[PDB]
Amino acid sequence: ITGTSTVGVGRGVLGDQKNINTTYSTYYYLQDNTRGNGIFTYDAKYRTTLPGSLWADADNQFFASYDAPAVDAHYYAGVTYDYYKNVHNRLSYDGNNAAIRSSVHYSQGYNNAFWNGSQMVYGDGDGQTFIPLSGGIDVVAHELTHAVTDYTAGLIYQNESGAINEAISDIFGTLVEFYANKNPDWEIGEDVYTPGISGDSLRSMSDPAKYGDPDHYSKRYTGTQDNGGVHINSGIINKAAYLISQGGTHYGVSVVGIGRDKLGKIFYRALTQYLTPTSNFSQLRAAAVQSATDLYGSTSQEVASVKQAFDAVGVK
Ligand SMILES: N[C@@H](CCCC[NH3+])C(=O)O
Ligand SMILES: [Ca+2]
Ligand SMILES: [Ca+2]
Ligand SMILES: [Ca+2]
Ligand SMILES: [Ca+2]
Ligand SMILES: [Zn+2]
Repeated sequence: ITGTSTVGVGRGVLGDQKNINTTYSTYYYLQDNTRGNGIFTYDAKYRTTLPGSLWADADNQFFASYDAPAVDAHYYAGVTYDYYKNVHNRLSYDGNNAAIRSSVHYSQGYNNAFWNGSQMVYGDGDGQTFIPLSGGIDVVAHELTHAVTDYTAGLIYQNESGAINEAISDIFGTLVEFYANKNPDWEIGEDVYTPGISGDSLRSMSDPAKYGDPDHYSKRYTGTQDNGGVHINSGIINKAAYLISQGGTHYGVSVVGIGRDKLGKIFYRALTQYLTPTSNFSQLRAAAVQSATDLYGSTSQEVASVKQAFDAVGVK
């Protein structure tokens, strides 16, 4: 909508207060004009029609329980925008400041979130498996990262290319969580998963096997569930990324860590310069090796660490 830029205040899913960028024209709308062509947050009103209505509020205060998922979808889309812009010099998901659109209150009891090709979509959860999923910065950034992958490598959402697509979203979702730096970790979705259970998460990058996901290529899933295991086999790449950043010894193979910033630079360059829609895990290794070579030199520690990490997870 056309209007004047304003700053509202609200509470997110976990009860934390934050300022949000709004637009005033009769109502205050969840429209942030300060980032590219805008960040726009919508109310799906417990239905499945998308996007629903641009979120309108009478007073620019967003403290109602119903408001919380909207607050966080909006705010964490902004943080994600800022990460890509400030860290990778990327302007929105398409690199040309495309508008970022999110809908909250999708369906009833919906225990998921997704990128639908055009926008982000968040369920409220059923209150047992999940609380509203926009409460997780890693979740928000994971979903927005699918848009980045759509516009870049375009990894096909099936089998190995699909597992890479998922891993890229877990890697950058995690790096955005570290960027914001509020109790960051190498786990996915802990802030919105199972409110009744402390200390769990949907997936772990540091130990994928804690939630039954493979941590070595020899344990890969080759069945048909989950588009050929895209959320399962992602653990193999997630583990490699974790090892590249943090180091460790895994099935007897030692990896010298090079840290998160370098992990992000290597994988951002791989994603945007070398991966293609059909890339498999072996091709990801080559892309990461070439990217690290470009950035740091062929005999560098960074290249050595990329190679050791993929060796450690069985990807040649
Ligand atoms: N995002 C994952 C996990 C959701 C958990 C199941 N409700 C998937 O779509 O497979
Ligand atoms: Ca209000
Ligand atoms: Ca965390
Ligand atoms: Ca996390
Ligand atoms: Ca939990
Ligand atoms: Zn995903």
